[PDB]
Formats: sequence, structure tokens, C-alpha cells
Amino acid sequence: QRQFGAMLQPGVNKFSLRMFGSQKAVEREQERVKSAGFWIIHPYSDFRFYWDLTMLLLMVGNLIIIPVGITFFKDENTTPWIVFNVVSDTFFLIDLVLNFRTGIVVEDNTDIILDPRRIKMKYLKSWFVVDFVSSIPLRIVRFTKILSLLRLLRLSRLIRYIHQWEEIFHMTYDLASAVVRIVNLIGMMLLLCHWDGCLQFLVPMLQDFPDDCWVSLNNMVNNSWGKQYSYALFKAMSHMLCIGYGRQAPMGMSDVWLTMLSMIVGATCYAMFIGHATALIQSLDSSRRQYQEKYKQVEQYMSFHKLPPDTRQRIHDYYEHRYQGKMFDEESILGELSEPLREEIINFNCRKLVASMPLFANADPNFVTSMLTKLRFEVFQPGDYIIREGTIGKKMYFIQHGVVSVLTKGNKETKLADGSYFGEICLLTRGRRTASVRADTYCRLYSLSVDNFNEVLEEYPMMRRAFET
Amino acid sequence: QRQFGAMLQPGVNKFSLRMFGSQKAVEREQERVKSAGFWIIHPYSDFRFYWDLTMLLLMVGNLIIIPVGITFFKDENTTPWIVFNVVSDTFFLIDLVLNFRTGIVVEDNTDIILDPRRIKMKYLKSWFVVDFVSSIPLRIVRFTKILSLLRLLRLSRLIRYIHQWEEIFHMTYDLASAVVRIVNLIGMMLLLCHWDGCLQFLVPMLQDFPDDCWVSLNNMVNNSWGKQYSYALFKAMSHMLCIGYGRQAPMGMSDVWLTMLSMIVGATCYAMFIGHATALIQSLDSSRRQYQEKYKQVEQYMSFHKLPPDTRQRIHDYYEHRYQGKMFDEESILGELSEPLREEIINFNCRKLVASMPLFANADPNFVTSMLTKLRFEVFQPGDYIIREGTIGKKMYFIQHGVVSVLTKGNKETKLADGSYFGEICLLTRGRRTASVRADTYCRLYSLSVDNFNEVLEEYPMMRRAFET
Amino acid sequence: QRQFGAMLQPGVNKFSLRMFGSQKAVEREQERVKSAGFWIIHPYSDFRFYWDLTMLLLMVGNLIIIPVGITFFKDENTTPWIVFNVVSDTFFLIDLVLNFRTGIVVEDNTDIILDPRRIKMKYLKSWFVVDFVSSIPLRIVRFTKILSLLRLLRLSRLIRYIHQWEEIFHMTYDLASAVVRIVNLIGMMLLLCHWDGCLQFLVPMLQDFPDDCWVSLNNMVNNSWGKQYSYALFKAMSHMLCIGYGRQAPMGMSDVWLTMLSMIVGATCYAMFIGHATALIQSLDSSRRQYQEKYKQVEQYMSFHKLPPDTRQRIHDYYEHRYQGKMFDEESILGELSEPLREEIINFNCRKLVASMPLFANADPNFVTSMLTKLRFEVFQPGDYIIREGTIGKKMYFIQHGVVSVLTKGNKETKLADGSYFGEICLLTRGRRTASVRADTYCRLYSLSVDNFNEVLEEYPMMRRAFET
Amino acid sequence: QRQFGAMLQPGVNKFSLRMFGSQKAVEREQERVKSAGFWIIHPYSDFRFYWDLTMLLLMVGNLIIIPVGITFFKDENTTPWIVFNVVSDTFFLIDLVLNFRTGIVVEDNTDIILDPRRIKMKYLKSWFVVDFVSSIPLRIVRFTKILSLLRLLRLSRLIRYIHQWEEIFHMTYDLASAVVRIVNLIGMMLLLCHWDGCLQFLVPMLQDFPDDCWVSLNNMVNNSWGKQYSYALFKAMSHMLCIGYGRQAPMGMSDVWLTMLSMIVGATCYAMFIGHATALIQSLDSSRRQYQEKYKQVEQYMSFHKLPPDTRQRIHDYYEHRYQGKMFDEESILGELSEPLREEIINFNCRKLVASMPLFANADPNFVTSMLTKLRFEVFQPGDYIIREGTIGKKMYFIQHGVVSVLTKGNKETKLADGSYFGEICLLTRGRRTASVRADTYCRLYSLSVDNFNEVLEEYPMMRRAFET
Repeated sequence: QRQFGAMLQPGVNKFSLRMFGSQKAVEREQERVKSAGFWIIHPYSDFRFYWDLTMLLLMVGNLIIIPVGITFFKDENTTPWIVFNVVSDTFFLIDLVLNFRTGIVVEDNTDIILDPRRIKMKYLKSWFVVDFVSSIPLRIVRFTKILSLLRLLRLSRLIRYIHQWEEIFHMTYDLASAVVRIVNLIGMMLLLCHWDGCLQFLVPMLQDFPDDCWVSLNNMVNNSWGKQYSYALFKAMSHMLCIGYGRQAPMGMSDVWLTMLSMIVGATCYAMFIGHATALIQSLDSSRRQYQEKYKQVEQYMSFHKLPPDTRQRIHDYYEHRYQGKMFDEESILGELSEPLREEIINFNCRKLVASMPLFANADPNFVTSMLTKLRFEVFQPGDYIIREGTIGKKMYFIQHGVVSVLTKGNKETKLADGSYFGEICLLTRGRRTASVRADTYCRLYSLSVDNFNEVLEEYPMMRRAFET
Repeated sequence: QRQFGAMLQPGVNKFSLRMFGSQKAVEREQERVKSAGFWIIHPYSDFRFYWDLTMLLLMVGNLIIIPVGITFFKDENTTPWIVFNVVSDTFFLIDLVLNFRTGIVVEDNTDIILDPRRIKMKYLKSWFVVDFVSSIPLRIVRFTKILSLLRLLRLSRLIRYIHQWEEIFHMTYDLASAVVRIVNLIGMMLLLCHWDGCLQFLVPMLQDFPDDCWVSLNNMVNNSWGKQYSYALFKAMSHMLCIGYGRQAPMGMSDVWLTMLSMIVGATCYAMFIGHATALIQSLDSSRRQYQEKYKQVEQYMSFHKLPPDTRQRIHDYYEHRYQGKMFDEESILGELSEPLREEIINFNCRKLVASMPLFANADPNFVTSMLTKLRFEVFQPGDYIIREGTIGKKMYFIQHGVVSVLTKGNKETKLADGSYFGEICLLTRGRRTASVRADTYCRLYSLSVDNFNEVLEEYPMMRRAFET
Repeated sequence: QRQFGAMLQPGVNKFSLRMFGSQKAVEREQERVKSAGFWIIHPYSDFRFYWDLTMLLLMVGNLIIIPVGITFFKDENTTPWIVFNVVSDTFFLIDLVLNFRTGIVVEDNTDIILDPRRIKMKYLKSWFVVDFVSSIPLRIVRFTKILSLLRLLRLSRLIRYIHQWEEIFHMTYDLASAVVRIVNLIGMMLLLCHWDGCLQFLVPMLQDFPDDCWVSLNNMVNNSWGKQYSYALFKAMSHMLCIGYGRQAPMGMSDVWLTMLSMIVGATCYAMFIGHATALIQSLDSSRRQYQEKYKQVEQYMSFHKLPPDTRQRIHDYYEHRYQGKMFDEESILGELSEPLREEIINFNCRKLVASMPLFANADPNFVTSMLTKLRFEVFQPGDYIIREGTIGKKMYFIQHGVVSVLTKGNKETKLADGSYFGEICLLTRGRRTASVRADTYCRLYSLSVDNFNEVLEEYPMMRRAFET
Repeated sequence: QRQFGAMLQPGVNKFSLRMFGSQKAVEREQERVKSAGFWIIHPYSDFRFYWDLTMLLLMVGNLIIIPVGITFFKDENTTPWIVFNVVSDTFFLIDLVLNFRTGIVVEDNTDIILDPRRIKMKYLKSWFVVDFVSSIPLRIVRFTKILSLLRLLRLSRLIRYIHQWEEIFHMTYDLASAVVRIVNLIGMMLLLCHWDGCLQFLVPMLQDFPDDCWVSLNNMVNNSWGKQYSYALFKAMSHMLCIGYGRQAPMGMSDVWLTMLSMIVGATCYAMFIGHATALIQSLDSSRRQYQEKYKQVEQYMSFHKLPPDTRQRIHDYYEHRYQGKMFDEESILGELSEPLREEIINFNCRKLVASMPLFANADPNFVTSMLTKLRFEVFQPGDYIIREGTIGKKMYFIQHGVVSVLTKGNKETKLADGSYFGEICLLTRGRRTASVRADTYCRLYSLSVDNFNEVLEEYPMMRRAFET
């Protein structure tokens, strides 16, 4: 009660700011959960996180410790074992009454913390039967046996909790988290091998070590419980990895049928793990694969029409100088974003260089921020004539990179670079072009067509009337 | 004839309601099949289903029982065998005359049950030659041998029936049916191993057990027919799983060539099964993989233009708060649906909150149900200015979730939440905005633009005339 | 010269009609090739086909026969061998002068047969150097050795010819041709195993059988050339399939390094074959996989908005009753076809039922064949109100299947089926609907909207003027 | 200083012309780097390339030589070893001061060479800590040990340099570079096997060869360092390839745990390499796979509507005569190109045949070069009526290939081929067509619709006014 209540709120500094955005919303959420019910626990809290971590580190320890103690220890020595059982049972029993006061995430953004009445109404018909049935520690003797067998369904519980924490933590991978995921799956396969090896030692022990089993043939009848277990894990690992039998082929019928069961189960589990890990690795470089497919389609197109190899080389260069080996499309990406995001990106890219035009300075910021929505991004190669003489002028350009040489008859050479705006005369009248610019380097330009500018100027009458004046 | 005729109709309570929709159509279909022909059987019936199940459980039993009796039983004891043969032959013969009176599914919705004349006209040139040829029980002696060999083509028959029932049952998978499909394929591979093991015992038996074969080397010459068969299945399973030879490498030429045939066939069959099962598992989470690819393309786009890490973090959050880790698109989905479905979904999402606007109450339901077709669904983040001062008003918003704080100069703070409609003034006149709202939580809004509302109001003149008045 | 000239033309009855379309074009092509040059051979002929088949069946026989005769026959007995060599050499030499008079397929439709001058101009700088260099049968002695080694580059020649015939034969697979392709690749892998096994017998023979090799350990020193070769193929097959060593692990350094080379090469070749065969099998059911992905996206969409389970069940049924478990899109398919194809398909689907409208009979066929371009195909479920009272009429419908019950106040029930056109009154005036039809079965309808009909009637003034009158 | 300064510039004749385009830009870039800083080195130079190649060929030699000298040489004979160490250390130390004067590629096109101040500002917080820490040659003794261990992090350095050179060299694959990539990955896996085999000899050597290890069992205790190493590589290769244990199963606990570690690591590494190589091979024929999927969707569409087999055969032919077995789309490809590229391709395809029209000769080149943007490419089959009598004329055609027979009532037969323009009369007036042409071969036509021509003629008033006159 001293420091305990403060751990009930969503206090994660890094996790909750990522999930809620603003600290005012985080403080507000804590106040709402505190003021709402009798005394409730939030599922974005530090306390729920450490409690779930303790439950996972208990269940993994049970899954390791149980099948070694079933078959390997000749002397039961129940005392320490029964103490271990009771601690796990009281942890599940403390948890059973804890999972009735926690908010349930109906949606990722906001969850409901109204009262335990709603929470129990979902929790009952959601999982209460299997959780309570596994949670408790000749009909009565049969129930004792059934209760022992039923408590095995707890495993499923960890699966739900892992999946909840994993998804709310990390859902779009990078290289490092993919490596962590692969190491987790290799640990799970090793756990399956551990259970399998204990079973393959257990079954010849229940028949009291006949002469056909592998324990009697290998002279490992009486030896240290570490050596027997290690050899059993080896045999189960070799059946999984399909590198062979442990030492000799099965010679008794119990060993033959156990080996066939272990072979089928282990080989199917391994070769279905590795396909998942291969898809997990190959899902990192998806953009480069999309670029290669697009280039293959372009290559087929050039082969269909029999272009000369000069044109094909130019097309190959142009693509390598635009997508840069990775495929994307700004159009759909800027159409999927909301309005302040698409405002900020367009503003950051083009605001500084578009404010340098002296016709753009004194205008209202609404006018220029509506003009910012019509800029097209283009790439020109060395030697391409952007403008040619006698052509009707239709769009203007702003340099974003590169150098551009202007060719005039009188003035024999003129250079522009570092973001230079040209072809500006086409915005105020219609007629033939008077010069011709040529790219000298791979120049990225931002284009503004006259049709789009005309529509914007029509939309703001005061701007258009000022232009008339 | 007592209860028999009622089983001829499509009486499945769960299956036929799924297939036909309305019970009036189910009763009508049964009446039509009953009244149409002489005496016909429907292929959506209970009777056809149990008959096909009995045929499958007979053919699987034949496929298991035949190659054990060919090679393993030293004493033929034909009597019980010949009785078993005759029961299978009369089942195929009862079936041969049954498959002339069943409706044929030309299409999934409705099938034709007009007369046996049409059914025989398809059935003859469709499968009657192979079905009748397998269906019957020195030229005459050669025919006896050919008839024995030909009856083997019946296997194909089960393939057609399984495929028909499987497809008309379940065609879009979940996790559980995928697990059932994988267990079925493992059973088929085990069947192939069973045939292979019986063959590998049969071929050294026909040469009367020479000293080079594996039966004579392993001292399994005279032993129980269970031990020999089990070891043979083991050897065939080890050749399939490629974990090694059964015990020692082949030492005779018959064993060498049999082992090479079994190796090639088994390894190709296994490694072509496992690729199918991997694709079957990976086809469950397709939406999450589509989301990861879209995010990778977005990441490449942010790297191409060198945005600051603040903007990149906002873009990462915005996507995690919109698609929720799974990729979809409402546009094409609502364009692929028919008219009452797309009516019902739009009505359920927006009808309750759009009826709260006091301008929407007294209007005709045609007007509001045509207004319901222009609502766009948007997501705004904490801190994003939805409206800013001095901006021309162009769309209104209805809260579907979250809180929104209105900022006014005089009234220092105003809150809206639980589905609150604001920016309503822009529908009735054009001019600068007078306040500025700011999101406080991740708010889902439904937007209605003035252009769409203007088009609707033009379409209903009486509504527009009422607005004028 | 008697029957010989007639085999020079493209005489394939099945292949050339598939490739050229019309028999007049086939006769014309033969006349053009006959009349064009001195005396030329067409590469769509029967003669070129049988000649290429003979060349392939010679080169495969050489690839099998050579490495058995290099290492297995103790007595060279050159005589028959040298005769075999000379027949293969004169076949390549007859072919060298034959590949100067055959037309070259610059494009699949029409090839050039103008003169040998153009053909030699491509053939020289295309492949003449490697073909002629492999085609011929101390510097002179070194050349004899180099000529022996160079003639090995002929293998490549078969690769070009196989690829040409395979592609011009079959390029879009079915199940059977996929099975043929897989059997071909298994034959190629068996060929590689054959060469590998002969090498693994050759290398311990060149050292004159030391005590560490597998031939001396297994006591196969002097034995029949069939037994040695069979065991060598077995060892190479076990190294490829990775099922183990042939019998014992390598004990000499020559065997160790040979086994490591054979292991790496064989395992990489096998596991790169099987991925190709898995992709080849999985490329048959692509439409069903596209349907499953679309359904998964739809399921995510229904989960995002929390619809009741009634609506979700209706959406699940509607999709299963429209795409029928396989995904396609008529739009892009009918936009990719040329004009007589898209004319024929639309005409076959809708001409018979659209001619039954008595307003459509007496009109010009241009008018109705332009009306045929505006029909939309829809599917309605049991219980969906197609029309409701008081709604403004906007489109008419033609039944293509199913029954539809019309509900009127006076006339209590009216049925339509077998292709019945209703809602026809909306084409001639605007106003509220007067009845309401309801689907009783899963009915496929063809819809015609008033906007499209109005545009067509405007396009034909005489039709529109007749309607006015 | 004599020839040394000239190697500092981007002097690659083949690489730098590919990267910069024009030789004037290459000369200009060299002048800019020379004139800019104190004395700097460009990362597109010959010198940087040879220096990085020398560094890679040193680090690979270190990775091979180190773990043979750790465990295999009984006599240390430090002298030559310590000399080898010092040469590698002084190479890393010469490099440490060299990587402070090289330009850093912020973008692929142009990099910054302004001053070492910016370069050090990126290089410090980018990699200077790990590079300098690995670059140098009881706390002091512990540091000596830590320095030995830390210098192992240099490996990473080669990974960055390889990735930079690989990407700036080759990014879209062909067959040959894919084969080179696969051979590189097999070399990397062999390197891992080399380290693994040295470890499996090292661990039984540190325990001074007990009787359970494989070295003592196989009698390889004292033998040549080539035989021991070769057998160790064999055992590591067999654990990777999962073909079995080297000779006998592990019999001591050290061997058992080493074999389990080596099994898991090697099998996971191999089966994750082979999936990458399979995806790398299958990414070459992507266009043919896209064509097969499109054809499967078309086949489903023909099966949904029950067309006769004549129509299906025509659809199958038409597709095989248009995409030619490989899938592409000109639309998006010509929409992704910049303006001079899309000018050049359209001009090369259609300029020569469109200039033959005598109405197109005397016009201004702007008019025809704007007409060139409206040509649609179509394919017609034998027997398809392109025009039929009594139909309103709407588009004209230019032959690009094939023969076309014109049918007239008076003139009984008229042929056109070799690029013949017909239907020209529809451009100057509206009315019924007067003849009907029929394709005789698979003819590729270029179509020009009247609507597009009318829009162009409206755009150029002088052309339209001339047509009026």
C-alpha cells in the first residue's frame, strides 16, 4: 500500500508514451482507472508485466523439471518436490483471483476498466472453465488422477500471455528482432527434444531394462543420471535432425515403434520450423525483390519491340538512378497518410526552396500551402534536353540538385545549380520557348505545370485579381 | 420405403441451410426433385453422404488389407479372403447401378435432376468405361488376369469422390482444418510406406530367401508375421525420411536396385509433401505479411528524402495506429459487395451517430441513406491540429471515438467526446474558420466533405428547396 | 527428291495450324519459302523436327556411353568404339552444313527465309565458332588432345535445341505436362549420378587399387562390370540423397576428398532441384490462393469494425456464392482482349435473353450491339430486397438464373424466373417505384443502369427520335 | 607523388562513365575533389578500390590462417607468426589513418568531399570506436588479453566494405552473377566448416587425448597435420550436410556435447542457406510466372460462364500471340519514364511509318510529335473482321506487320501489307463504312481513334484552320 498503488497505473516511461502519444493522455488514463472502479489493475502497467514475466519463468521451469523427475530419479524423495508443487499451485491460485480485476483489451488504443462485472462477463465464457480446472491442486481417486491430468492444460495459458505481450511489443521486424525470434524457436524445438529424450529413457525403464533395449546394449544400465539423460537427448536430437540413429538400429519392437513415432514427429516438426524461419528471413528485403521483378518486366518490354542497345542502356541507367535498387511509390504512400503528416512532409521537402521565388514571398500562406500540393518530382539524365526552342511552354522547374546549363544564342553559356528556378515565364503567358536548357549531371527537379497553377490561382480570387492588376 | 424415401431429399439441417440459404428454398428443392423424375437421388442428401462414406471406408480397408495378404500369409486359406473379395465386388456392383440415378452438379448452386437420360448422357462419356471395367468381378484366362489387373483403377474413383465432398464442405481454411489436412497427408505418406515395406519383403521371398538378402542376414527367416512386417515398415520409413538404411547397407544386387528405387521415390515424395505443408501453414497469416511489405516500402520512401527522425517516428506510430499490424483496404471490399450488404454495413457503423444531428432527423430516409454513402474514415494523432484559424472550411467531422479539445479565445477550453459533431457551420456557408480543435487521444473520425453534401442536396430538390426556405 | 521436297515445308497438321491459324496462311507460307531462296529448310517443318530428335537421341547416348567406356572396360577393343565415334562425328559434320540453310526465328510469328546470306550473317557471330570447333574430328599432338577436350562443348548445343523445341511446344502448364517436366528433371539428376559413380570408380583404378579404397575393402576387386558399376551408382546416389555413405566411412585421403567433393555438389544439386519442383507444383492452383488471401483481408476488415455475427455470416456466404472458391476479375480480362473476342463473349452470354425484350426486336443491330456493352453482372441472396417501395428507379434487371417473387398489394404474389426482365418502367420516366421484388434463390442478374442507356440512346439520334415519336 | 596523385580521382573508364554518365561530369568531379580540400581521396577511385581489395585479401587470409595455427602446430615457432601478425596490424593501422580522408557516400549520385571536419564528424559516431579498438596491436595483463579478444571485431569491418562495393557494382542480377553469388555463399559455408573442424580437433587436444575421443579411437594420435585436419573437416562437413557421423557415434561426453552443438548450428546454417539460394534462382523467371497466373485466372473466368470450346481455343491462341509467354504492361512502364526516354521510344517505333501519310508530311513537327502520343497497339487474328459494312467509322489503322485483305463488291480482292494505312476517311467526316477488311495473318496494328485526333487538331488551331481551308 506504500509504493504498491503507484505500480498499478500505466507507468512505463518508454512503452506507454509509444502507445498513448502524449503525457497528458497518460496521466489522464491513470486518473480514469484509479477513479473508476473499486480497486483495479491496468494491463499496460509495470505490475502486470512483472507478474506475467514471473508466471512465464515459472511455467518454463515446470516444463523442464517435470519429465526429469518422472523417470530419472530412482528415489522419489517427494519432500522438496511436493514443496515445489505447492508453490506452483499457490502461484496459479493467487493468479486465478488476480485475473478477475484486470482490464481487457477489446481494442489496442483504449480498453475498458469500468467494473469487475463486465470483466467477469467476458472472462467466464472466455476462459474461466479451463483456467479454474487447471488451477486447483473410487470416483474421488479417479478425480485425483483426472485433476493431475487436467492441470496439464495450463500450458495453453502461457501461449495466450506470450502472444499478447509479443504483439503489443513488436510487430514489424528488423534484423535483430528476427534473430531473437529464430533463437526462440530453436529453444522451443530443443524443449521438444528434451521431452522426447526423457520418454525414450522412460519406456525401457518401465519394462525393467530388457536385453533388446539400447540401454542394456550400450552398457549404460547403472551410470550417472547426467550421462544417461545426455545420451537420451542425443538420440532424440539425431532423430529430429535425421542425421541417423544414436549408435545402432532399433533391435526390439518397443524401440522400433518408439523410433518410428519419434522419427515422424521430429522430422515433420523440424522441416516445418525451417520453412517458417526461411520466410521470416526473406521478408526483410522485400523492396529489392519488387524492384528486380519490375526491371524484369521492363526488360521483356524492350525485347518485345526490338529497340537498339543505346536506348536499352539509357533505360537501364535511368532506373538505377531513380529507385536506387529499391522499389517504392510516393503516390499511394502520400494518399494513405492523414492531413498533418502529408502537410509536414511536403513542407519539409519543398518550403525552403519554393519561398525563394519573389512572386511567392508576399502572398498569403494559404496560397503557397495550396500551391505546395501540385509539385511533381522528376529525374533528368546528362544530355537530355529539358526545353527545346520553338516548343510551347507548359511547366516550370525548381532545381533540387545538380547543375543545368542554359543555351542562348547571344549569351553563349549560362549555368544554374544549388536550387535554381527557370521556365518561370510560362506561368504568365502562352507562346514559343526562347531558350533550351540541358542537364549536365543527374538532376532532381520539382515541376509545376501551368494547368495546376491556373486552377489554384482561380481558387484564390484575390491572388488572381492581384496578378491581373 | 418406410423411412427410406425421406432420406433421399437434401435433409442436412446444417449443410443445406448453408448451401441454399432459406428453408423455403430447401423445402422447394426437395419437392422439385421428388416430383421431377421416376425415382431419383439428390447429391446433397444424407443418403448419398453415408453411401460415399461407406465406399471410402471400404476402399481404404482394401488398400491396407491387399498387400499384407499377397506376401505375408504362407497359408492362403482363401475362404475368408474370397468372402471379403465378393463383398467388395458386390458393393462396387450395387454402386455401379446407383451412380446412374444421382443428380450431377453442373454448378454448385443448382444441379439438374430432370431425368436419367441426361445423367446417363454425361455419365457415359464421363467415366462409365473405367468404372464398369473396374466394377466387374487361353484368351479367357488372360482376361481373368487382365480383369484382376484392371480392377486396380478403382483407386481413382475414391479420388473423385473425396475431392467432391472436401470442396463442397470446406474451401477457406482456418488453423484447425489446416491441421486436419496435414494429418491426412501424413496418413497418405504412411500408406505409401506400408506398400513399400510389403514390397521389400515380397521380392526376397519370391527368390526363396538367398544369403545376401536382409532377411537372411538379420536372422528373421522364420519369425512372427508382426515382427517381419514391422521391420519392413521401419526400413521403408527410413528410406523415405532419409535417416539411413534399416541396419546394414544393401549387399545383394536385388537389394541394391530395390533400395535405389525406394530411395528416389520416397525422398521425392516426402520433400514434395513438406513444401506443400509449408505453403499451407504460411497461407494463414497473409495480411500481416502484406502489412510488413507495405511498411518496408514506406521506410525506403522516408530514407530516399532524408526526413528528420521526429517525422519518421510519427509515420511509424500512425501506421501502427491505423492498420493495427494487419493490412486491408475498405474501398475495394465495399466495391465488391452487393447492394444490401453494403447498405447494412454502412448503416450499422454510422446510422446511430448520424441521426443525432438535428438537421438529419426530420428529413426523408432516402436523403439520409444517400448521405450515408459519402462518409470517409480518418484517424488523428495527439497534437495534430484538425482545424486552424483563418482556414477556409471544407469538411465536417463526427466523433466515433476519443476526446477533442476546442480552443477559443474567450472560452478558454471546451471538450467534446463520445461522438460529437463539429465544423457543422461549413455546410451552410463559405468563409474563414472561427476556432481550432486539437486531438487529445487517438481519435477515429468520420468526415463529410462539402462537395459530396452539395451533390446530394442538388439530387434531392425538395431537401435543397427546404434548406433555401 | 521424290518425297523429300514435300517434307521441307511446315507440314505439321496439328502444330502449324496452332501456330499460323488459317490453312491459307500455311499454304502461303510454304509457297513463300519454296519460291524465295535457292533451296532452304523451314524450322517449323517435319524434317527439322525429326532431325533435331535424332540429334538429341544421339547426344544422350554419347553422354551415357562415354564414361562407362573410359573406366570400366579393361580391354579397349577400340574397333566398335572407333566406329561409334566416327558415326557421331559425321552426324555433327552433316549437321554443321545443315545449320547454314535453316530459317532463324527472329520472332515467333514470322521468320526470315530470304537467303543464306542473312542466315550466315547471324549464325557466324551467334554460334559458328563453338559449333565448328566441336564439330571437327608436339603442337599437333597437343591440338589432338585439345580437339578431344574441346569437342566436349557440344553438350551446350543440345541445350539450345531442347529449349527452342520445348518453348515452341508448351509454355503454359497443366497437371500432366508438369509431371512430365518433373520426370525429365529426375532423369537429369540420375545422369549426374551416373557420371559421379563412374568417377568414383575411376579414381581408385588409376592408383591400381590400394588397400584403403572402398573397392579393396569390400572385396569387389575382380567382379562383373555390372556389379561394380551398380555399387558405384549406389554410392553416388547415397551421397546425393544424403542418406549416408555407401557402406563404411572413407578411410583413405583420396576417398575422403572425393567424398567431400561429391557430397557438396550432390546435395546442392538435389536441394536446388526440389525447390524448383515445389514451385512448379504450387504454380497450378494460383487462383485458389488468391481467393484465400482476399478472404483473409475481408475477415480483418470485419474484425476492425465489430460487426455482429449475422452480417459476418452473410458476407462469408456471399463470397462463397460469387467467386466459387477461385479468384478472377472480368473487368481487366475483358479489357485485355481484342474487339472480336470481346464481341463474341458478350454476345454469347447476353444476346439470346436480351432479344426477348419487345423494345429490342425491331431496332438496328448496331443499337443493340452497342447496348450489349453496358450490362453489369450481379448476384443476389435469398431475402435481399432488390427494389423497395418509394425508392427512385435507377436500373433494370434481366434474370439469368433463379426465381424472383414480386410483391404487390392487390395481386398478393407474382413469380418470375427462367430469364425474366423487370423494372423496365424506369427506362422511360423518373419517379417512385411501385412494387418490390425479393429474391427466393441465389439469383444471377444482368443489370442495365439508366445513365448508360441514356448515353447510348443519345448516341443513336434515330433511335432516340423514334422513342420521342 | 609522380603517378600517385592521378590515381586519387575517379579514373575508372567503365565504372565512372556508368555512374556519372558524361565525361565532362567525370572531369568536373575530379577537378572539384582536387580543388576542394587539403588532400583527399575519392571513394569512386582506382586507389580506394585496390586498397579495399588488398584489405579483403588480407582478412580472408587471417581468417583461414589463425585457427590452424592455434591448435594444429605443436611447435609454436612464433617468429614467422609474429612477423605475420605485425604486418596485419600495421595494415590496419595504416588504414585507420586512411579512413579519415575519404569521401562518404551520403547519396549514390554525389558525395561530399568538403573537408575532413565533416568526414570525421560522421566517422567518429559512426564507427571510430570499434575500428580503433580493433586497430591497436594485473590490469595491464587483462587488457593484453582483452585487446587480443577485441581485435576479433574487425571481421565486421570487411562486411561493411564488401556490402558497399557489391551494391555499387551489381544490383539487378542475371544468370551469371547469380551463379557467382551462389559460389560465394558456398565458400562462406566452407569457411564455417573449416573453423568447426579445427574446434573439434582442438577440444580433445586440450584434454590430452583421452581414450573416449575420436582421435584415440581412430588411431590418428600421431599422424601428419594434413591427415588430422582433413578428417576433422570431413567430420564437420558431415555434421553440416547431415549425412551422418564421421565414422562412429560419439562415445565420450565432450564429444557428445560438441556433436550436438555442431549439429544444431551446422544444420540450421545449411538449410537457411539453401532457401536463400532457391529464392535467388527463382527470382530470374518472374515474368513467365506472372503470365501463368494471369492465364489461370482467365481459364477460371471461361469456366465460370460456360463458353463453347471454340471460343476458349481462340482466347488461348490470342494470349499466346500477344504476351508471347512473358507478362508485361507498356502503360505503367511508359508512365514511369521521363520525357526524353518516352519521346525516343515512341519515335523509334512509329515515326518512320507515320511519316508516310501524305497529310502528315508538310505539318509542323510539333503537331506530329503530339499525334505520336495517341497510338494504341493492337493484335488481330486470322478471320477477324476489323471493319464491317454499315458500321460507323471511329478509328484508323497503320499496319506494322502482316497482310490484310480488303473486300469490296466491285473490286473483288485488294491486298495491303508492309505497313499500309487504311480507314483514313473516318478522320475527315462521320458516316457508315464502305468496305470491310479481314486479317489474313497475325497482324500487329497501330490504331488512332478519332476522339484523340480531334483533341490534338483542336489544340493546334493553325493545323485545324488549314484543314478547314
